[PDB]
Amino acid sequence: PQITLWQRPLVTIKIGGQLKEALLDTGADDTVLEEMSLPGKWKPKMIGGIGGFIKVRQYDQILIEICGHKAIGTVLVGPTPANIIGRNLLTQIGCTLNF
Amino acid sequence: PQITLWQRPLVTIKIGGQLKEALLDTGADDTVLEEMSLPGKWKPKMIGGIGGFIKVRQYDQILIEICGHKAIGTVLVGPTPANIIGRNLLTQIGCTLNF
Ligand SMILES: CC(C)[C@H](NC(=O)N(C)Cc1ccccn1)C(=O)N[C@@H](Cc1ccccc1)[C@H](O)[C@@H](O)[C@H](CC1CCCCC1)NC(=O)[C@@H](NC(=O)N(C)Cc1ccccn1)C(C)C
Repeated sequence: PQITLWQRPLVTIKIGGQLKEALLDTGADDTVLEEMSLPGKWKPKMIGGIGGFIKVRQYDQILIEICGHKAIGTVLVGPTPANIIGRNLLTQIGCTLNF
Repeated sequence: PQITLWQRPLVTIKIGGQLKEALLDTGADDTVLEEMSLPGKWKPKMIGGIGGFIKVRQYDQILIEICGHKAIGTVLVGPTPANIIGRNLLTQIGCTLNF
């Protein structure tokens, strides 16, 4: 679908058998989700943002279904104020910017 | 133009008579630029993001030309790690997400 930006570009995703709303974020290199229950091994990692850095858990090869499109990639889980779908997954669902 | 997301969606903008490169960021409500010289009155504001918050100067009714498209709006200036063009301006240049 085509999405205008008068409102936050939120979509529904299913990951780890759970449903969540996430922001389609072209400015983010990575995908980071709020604290949630995911299975498997993970490594410690630090990512930066507008106000500094936060520590998160890195899960690789995680399956995510974004607005009906499946994608597998790295997902970070930590103290983010909102669920963000970054470019590593946006490219997989064929998301583009147009103007 | 149409922009895929395998690389950061950077565009050239002209603001305050200066040329800068900025990120088309669908996840940002606001537009924030690294410290720069802008004329006029401004109001101290506080914005948040990953990592916490930063203090910025708020300039309203600022003329900005993004990749050839003119737009007038609020622009925040402060210790941001990168120039961000948020939805407040993306809507003005008719930018949409597609997938
Ligand atoms: C998630 C992070 C992994 C990501 N960091 C990176 O990708 N980096 C460091 C590599 C890099 C380097 C250079 C250029 C691009 N990328 C990030 O935080 N990306 C934000 C943009 C950014 C990029 C680089 C430095 C600083 C900032 C992200 O893409 C923005 O869209 C971000 C999303 C926001 C949503 C919920 C609250 C935390 C994260 N927007 C902002 O930080 C923005 N904040 C808001 O818009 N807020 C707080 C309102 C809001 C609430 C809820 C939903 C949407 N907006 C600031 C005013 C700039």
